[PDB]
Amino acid sequence: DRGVNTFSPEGRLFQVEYAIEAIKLGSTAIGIQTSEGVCLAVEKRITSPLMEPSSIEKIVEIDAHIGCAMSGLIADAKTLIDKARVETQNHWFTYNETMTVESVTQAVSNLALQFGEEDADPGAMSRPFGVALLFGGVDEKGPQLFHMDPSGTFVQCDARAIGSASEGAQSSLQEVYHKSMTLKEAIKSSLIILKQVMEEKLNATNIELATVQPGQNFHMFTKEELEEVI
Amino acid sequence: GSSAGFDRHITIFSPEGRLYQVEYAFKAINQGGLTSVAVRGKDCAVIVTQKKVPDKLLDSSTVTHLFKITENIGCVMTGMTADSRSQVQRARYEAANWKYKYGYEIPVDMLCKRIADISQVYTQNAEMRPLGCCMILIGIDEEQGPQVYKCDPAGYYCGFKATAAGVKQTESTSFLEKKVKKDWTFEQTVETAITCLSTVLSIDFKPSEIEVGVVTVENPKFRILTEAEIDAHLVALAER
Amino acid sequence: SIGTGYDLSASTFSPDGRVFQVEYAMKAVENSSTAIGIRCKDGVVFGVEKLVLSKLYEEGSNKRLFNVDRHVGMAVAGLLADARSLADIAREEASNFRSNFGYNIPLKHLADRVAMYVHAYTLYSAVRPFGCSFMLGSYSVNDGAQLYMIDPSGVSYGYWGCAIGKARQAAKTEIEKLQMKEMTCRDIVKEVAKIIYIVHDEVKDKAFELELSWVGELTNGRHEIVPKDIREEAEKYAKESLK
Amino acid sequence: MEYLIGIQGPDYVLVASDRVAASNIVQMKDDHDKMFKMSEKILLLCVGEAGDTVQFAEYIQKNVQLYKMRNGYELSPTAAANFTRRNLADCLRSRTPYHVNLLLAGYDEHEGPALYYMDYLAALAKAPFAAHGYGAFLTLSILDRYYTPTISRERAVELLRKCLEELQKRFILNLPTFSVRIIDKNGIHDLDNISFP
Amino acid sequence: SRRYDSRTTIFSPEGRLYQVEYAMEAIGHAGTCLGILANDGVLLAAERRNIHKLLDEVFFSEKIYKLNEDMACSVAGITSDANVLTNELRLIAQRYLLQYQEPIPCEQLVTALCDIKQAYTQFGGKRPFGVSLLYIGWDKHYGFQLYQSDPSGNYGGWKATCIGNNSAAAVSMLKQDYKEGEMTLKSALALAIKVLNKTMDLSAEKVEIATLTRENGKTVIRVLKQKEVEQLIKKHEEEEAKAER
Amino acid sequence: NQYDNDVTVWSPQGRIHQIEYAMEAVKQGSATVGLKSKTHAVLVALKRAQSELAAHQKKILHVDNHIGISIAGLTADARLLCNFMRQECLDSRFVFDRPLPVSRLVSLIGSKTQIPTQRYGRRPYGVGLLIAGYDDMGPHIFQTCPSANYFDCRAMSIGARSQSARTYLERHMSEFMECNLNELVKHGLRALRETLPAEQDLTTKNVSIGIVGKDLEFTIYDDDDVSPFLEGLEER
Amino acid sequence: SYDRAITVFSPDGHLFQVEYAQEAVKKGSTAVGVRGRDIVVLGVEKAKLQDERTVRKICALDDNVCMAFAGLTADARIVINRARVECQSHRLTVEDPVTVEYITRYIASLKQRYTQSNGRRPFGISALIVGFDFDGTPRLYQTDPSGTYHAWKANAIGRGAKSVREFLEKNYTDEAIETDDLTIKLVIKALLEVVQKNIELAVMRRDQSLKILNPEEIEKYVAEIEKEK
Amino acid sequence: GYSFSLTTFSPSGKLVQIEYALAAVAGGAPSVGIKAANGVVLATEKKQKSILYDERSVHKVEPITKHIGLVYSGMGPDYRVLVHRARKLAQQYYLVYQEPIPTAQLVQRVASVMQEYTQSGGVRPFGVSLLICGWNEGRPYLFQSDPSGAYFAWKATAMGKNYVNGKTFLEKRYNEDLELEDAIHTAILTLKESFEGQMTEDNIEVGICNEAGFRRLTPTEVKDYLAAI
Ligand code: NA
Repeated sequence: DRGVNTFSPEGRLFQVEYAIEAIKLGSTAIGIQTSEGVCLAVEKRITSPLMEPSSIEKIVEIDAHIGCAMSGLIADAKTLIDKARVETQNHWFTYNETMTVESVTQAVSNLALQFGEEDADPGAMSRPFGVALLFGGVDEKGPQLFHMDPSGTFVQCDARAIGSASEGAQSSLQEVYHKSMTLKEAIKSSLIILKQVMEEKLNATNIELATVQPGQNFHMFTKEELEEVI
Repeated sequence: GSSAGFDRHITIFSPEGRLYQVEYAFKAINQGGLTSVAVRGKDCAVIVTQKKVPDKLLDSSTVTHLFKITENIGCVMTGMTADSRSQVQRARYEAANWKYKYGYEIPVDMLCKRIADISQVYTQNAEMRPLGCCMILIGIDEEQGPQVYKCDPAGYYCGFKATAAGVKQTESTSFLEKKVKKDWTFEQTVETAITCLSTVLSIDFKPSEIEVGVVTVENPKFRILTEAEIDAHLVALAER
Repeated sequence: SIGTGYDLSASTFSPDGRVFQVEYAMKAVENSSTAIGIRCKDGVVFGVEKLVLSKLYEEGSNKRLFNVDRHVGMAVAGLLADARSLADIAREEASNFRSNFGYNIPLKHLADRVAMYVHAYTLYSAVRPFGCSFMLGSYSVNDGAQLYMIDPSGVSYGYWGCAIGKARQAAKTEIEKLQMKEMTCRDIVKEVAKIIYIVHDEVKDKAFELELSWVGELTNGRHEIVPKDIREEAEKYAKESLK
Repeated sequence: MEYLIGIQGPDYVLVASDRVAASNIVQMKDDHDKMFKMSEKILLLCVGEAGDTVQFAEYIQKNVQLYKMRNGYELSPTAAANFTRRNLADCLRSRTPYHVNLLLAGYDEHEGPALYYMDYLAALAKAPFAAHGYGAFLTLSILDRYYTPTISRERAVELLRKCLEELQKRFILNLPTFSVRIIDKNGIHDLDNISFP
Repeated sequence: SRRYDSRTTIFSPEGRLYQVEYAMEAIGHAGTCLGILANDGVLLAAERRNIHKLLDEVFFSEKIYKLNEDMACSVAGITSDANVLTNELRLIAQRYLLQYQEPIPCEQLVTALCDIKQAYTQFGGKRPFGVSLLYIGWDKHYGFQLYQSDPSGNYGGWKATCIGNNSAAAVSMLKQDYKEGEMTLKSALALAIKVLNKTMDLSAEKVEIATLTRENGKTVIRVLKQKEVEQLIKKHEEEEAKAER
Repeated sequence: NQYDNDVTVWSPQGRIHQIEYAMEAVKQGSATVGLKSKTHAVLVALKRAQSELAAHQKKILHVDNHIGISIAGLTADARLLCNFMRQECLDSRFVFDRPLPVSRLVSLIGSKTQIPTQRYGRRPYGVGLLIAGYDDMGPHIFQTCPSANYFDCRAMSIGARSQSARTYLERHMSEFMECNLNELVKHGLRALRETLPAEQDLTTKNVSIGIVGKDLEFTIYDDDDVSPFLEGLEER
Repeated sequence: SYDRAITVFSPDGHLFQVEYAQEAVKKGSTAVGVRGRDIVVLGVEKAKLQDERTVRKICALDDNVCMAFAGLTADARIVINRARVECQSHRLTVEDPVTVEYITRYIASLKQRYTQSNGRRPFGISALIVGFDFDGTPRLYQTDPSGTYHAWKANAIGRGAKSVREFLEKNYTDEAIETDDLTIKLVIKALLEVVQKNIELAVMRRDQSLKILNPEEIEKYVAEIEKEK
Repeated sequence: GYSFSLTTFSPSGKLVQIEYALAAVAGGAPSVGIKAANGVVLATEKKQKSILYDERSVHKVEPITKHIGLVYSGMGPDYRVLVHRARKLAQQYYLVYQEPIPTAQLVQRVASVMQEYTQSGGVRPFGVSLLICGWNEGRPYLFQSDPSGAYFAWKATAMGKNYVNGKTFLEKRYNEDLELEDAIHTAILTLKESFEGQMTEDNIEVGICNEAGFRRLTPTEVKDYLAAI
């Protein structure tokens, strides 16, 4: 055995390397940042007709202006989502204002290499979080979309894909993304690219769509709204 | 002599009920290269060891294996030098602490039992290693006369008429038992300890080659002998 | 080097009674640039072969000479971050003596205290021995000139002359040539530089920078760097002697 | 200031409590319930300091409920009274002592009806009848006079009425309505409130 | 240090706890110990393993431990581990009594110790307790009760059970001769001696019986005397001989 | 094989392989350059993107009014070290009402980053920094590394293909002290350029600059702010 | 204290201790849960000398919520008791009782924590949490050693969960959710496909308490199952 | 420290470190305990490696309190730990109950410390077996406590080198009604069964326990016992 904080001869922590590999097993999710707002889409990956599709919540609201897309170990994501919601309300309490998309992304990011065995708190994390997140929201800098991985590295993206078919979806995104594309075109491209990468056929039960645009609050598309988009 | 698991790495029993790590700590004592002798007389107790100063670049007065624990208690350490200094600091602490709580100076045996008990902990807990050193304490007891005590990296301890430690311990003890079998004055006690180290190492000593420490019933304060005082004994032995 | 598990922890003795983790830590000093210290009639002088890793670094970067107290100096060899961590320990040890007893810590006592913080790291699986050896120099009227050296094992001895590092033995046979017990710090400085230049390997090693410090009657018992004036004069003599 | 009363019969326990929630000189509430059902056959009537009462009574309630869920059966009025006693007495020498005065009424299938008295110091007493508050000074002697151990529930209600009428005639505090409840073999039964209009 | 860690609180590839399973093995080597529930009481019958001639016999038992006024227990496994657990059982029973002023109901005392045993399997990095217990008792909710718990912290209620040496053979033998609801302490004691005779390689010095009964509204726990046990084995010897005739 | 696992294990060569493995994180990051004149300290970095659609990561962060840094390595460790530096600086202005001397801040980094290199279950920091500062001793350029060792520099370059920037800094070293701000920034931009393949050149998207000096507080120039500096470089 | 990482990532991105905890769930007794319209039925698979009462796998956490489990029974007892405490502590903090989602989210959070904290191995149990909310909506949920949870119309966990899930996927119809006794018959018929006095069923009707049916009552439904074939 | 156990169960169900600790005991110098009608004897081989040792300096037979005594086979330094702990435990009882600790009570308290070192983290079990004698409620007691933490009440027994032979000798040689004077002669005779050399009042150590409490016999007392062969 080796410690969870062991470096590989290449300069990367083995536990963080393996946590990134866990994301390659998670549902594919896409985010597109447009002048008219950010769109978030994710495949639910339903394994049984008996399963309630409503009980799969891979797109969550962090605050009225910030949403989150997740992939990987969805139980590990539930802890960081709560940490993000608590953060925004502690900032609202202390400063009477909303947080920037970057500030929220950075806050979640600080908890990433906070794992270990020796010399740690009585309730400290043993391993990293096997999740990747996409933070799409609107602030004074306009619509912003951010990516984050188990290394704590967060970057701002015009378009990003995470999950099992990340390589392919990003390739498709690259060929269709233009900095001045409409949010209607952003949703369509996301839904087309998502239809392409899935094993099962696309359905209003099978996927989740959500947008954040100036003059509107984080919106989770309903089955009726998703049917007219599909 | 079997091994199973981590019985040669940590202080856990071997299939035969042995503690290999403790056995290795006894071999660490010999790594120092030195041998030490201690003899108890009628009205005195002497300690003697080698004083190997190979380069003239050292300050000869800082090279020592003899230490003052208290005013009336002294010791000769044998083995890993830093392990030895560590044990001398603890011996000094335990002794000063004893007089503070009990209002009387620590008996030689109590300081030896104490250091031996501390050493036993290392023999039972796996996260630390035994000390690779041997401590021999001398002192004059107010009711029991001269005392010579020695403790092991094993945690064992005992009182002795005469004792040895280090590289030629076996031979030094073989010699010391042959002389005790056949009156122990201060001169007789000093001469025996010097000629044990000399005949066992096959070295006719110079006053800078050995260090002598003594406690006397007339003067119980632990005294370390000068090169001139050491020479006065060396020359008188050659007269014989 | 006995690669059979017996050499992975400092809480593990090898069958022949050795602690290999301390021996491997001593090997870090054996691979280091040489540091020398000489005790003379009126003080103690330090000199260090500070190898220039890059022309980009500043003159005086990676000082291998430290002030541990106003009267105490430290010359290091080995893993610099360990060496600097020991400088902070020694500093605090000297600071705590004045707070306890109201006067400057005696050099023998500081050497003893710091050598036991070093010793402590040679007993457990939990911590690693320091990959460092260092010298402490001091001068006072009462105690005189004093030079001590501590190794990764925690051993502390008093010295008339001392060298640590790659050229440990070669520097020693040159220091042995000097009759320091009858010399002054102005004369001995020239010799320290000469010994460091002789011991230096111009082929195997790159360029080096000479660090010179002292504490003696000339400095009023204060550990100081050798002024630029005297250093240039000693380096001129050291180069002139090499030819 | 507040009023609690209990009268235990051969096979039931009758209890009543005032309905006033008051702050300063004002009667903030006329319909305030001071009884807390612990079990199907146990009521904890609790009066005392401002916050201490609801805080203490509800902690015991949820712990008696946790016992029911954990074991499948409920605590007996005796075990529930001694558990209430252990917690109150344990806080006594702590930073946060509870100033609560209470009565625990209950019906056990094996031991029958039991009524317990507990003061804020946590002394526990089993009594045939009891009362807490300044009102107890005016009514304990009415109960001493007319109470008999064979008292039927219909008669105990006339006795409780005599005690509540005494508080209207002589008590300086306005306590015009009271909650009335009986605990028996079939559990807790809500009776009509004794009112003074 | 990671090298020396045993990893006692971890799952094996098939979802198994090896330390818990290896602790069960230790119990199989311990003395046979059985429990039988009857209508008028409940009993404990165990194989004595301190059976040397120079033993002094200072205590009232070897494997039978009184826990409460209403409860007793017997052990199979590491006896020093069993001393820890029985002492903890006595403390749990007194903490309940101090708080509710009623004796702890039987199943609750078993669950409380089983929660300590379970903790040894999930965290701490310590080895588990190498003990299986058989508990006998009386409470106002379920009357005469017989429990069994093992190192995993798993427990169960039984009408007849066995733990220790040849436990498996004794449970098959107990299963056949047990008569649910029709058993009395007299017939169950005959069955206890019938079973231990076959599961052992038997005299009153090699066995140890105890009974729990209800006399005048108070529970009576009693370890049977050598001459009582002697008569119960003599009686079995007679019915066994009169079986071939 | 056996001496790779923990920082407390010394190899039979007197080496600590975990420290050497952490330093490989610095070498895997994008190149950063730091250099100084008689009045200024400059930091320039090639910000690298994960795809055309993703943005070029923040390679330069603020520490105090007089101190700024550029990172190379584990970004989470860089943010842990940045907040320690920012806080140490806050403590100094709270207590003394005077900026923390740059060399003193760097000693605290060397002291705190050495602690994990000697405790079991602990790991070195997988980040190396280039520090730009100004105090009573003029401008400074410092270099920290996972080793916990630190250096006072006239100029420096860390990261991937950084050895190419180092040769430009060594060859132009003499001109730096008498350089003006525009020229000193050009020397940095040019060392940064030499790292990038001959295929590519510096851009207003992939270039970050940080400047601190005699009259200027630590300022970060990133996109159209970078343009004035880039409006002179155009060869190779 | 024991500071050692038990659950870590393997080179292929797996959390091996959680997958070994799922192998322990797979070895437990089959547990089926069916969410009806005015009812919720939980059923489990089953020694003659053993007390049936002491080995029940359907537990009431509170008046609104109750659950079933598959896997390590001692592990399940610790989860069931920590949930029982949280139901009361929830009524003490908030005034309202626990929603069927709240305690499921709680149990799931507890489960996840044991996959990410030092010195602890995951809980080797899965749970089927049934009940009614304060609004009266029937809810069925499912948790697993990882910490993930979802709602279901019907589900199965334990020894033979795959074959019972396949049966329930093809047999969960609106006709089966019509009368309360037809919902009960679906659970018994689904369990009859793995098990051979070998079943334990519990029912929860809207406002009334958790009813644990008796063996004769179960045999009343078992007789009609053979007849309808 | 090391928070994990160093004694674990082998696949066969054995606590192998305890088995290896018992080996340390079985290789130690022999010790004997004999419970007479009016007292208890404790005898041991105190043979040292050379004439140079001062036998009067350290003891194997030790007092605990006025009425309890002790002896061992195995690791000498381990024994000293248990002696201090036993003396401390005996004072804690006396401080609370103001009555000499019953020997069974001391033995159970000392045996619990021995069990601790078989489960507590980062420690090995003690490599010693104790033989504890006492006098309380007007009667003598003889106990043995081994490295697992298990205790045994004996009438007479042997430990260490050649204990199998000493135990057979004790069984056949003497029984109950032995006087304490007779029993000391028996204890010396059982030591003589596995004694290589000439037995002297310096290479053997005896302790007695009676109405007058526990005390170690002087070498002059041992000499008079050795005068009778
Ligand atoms: Na050890």
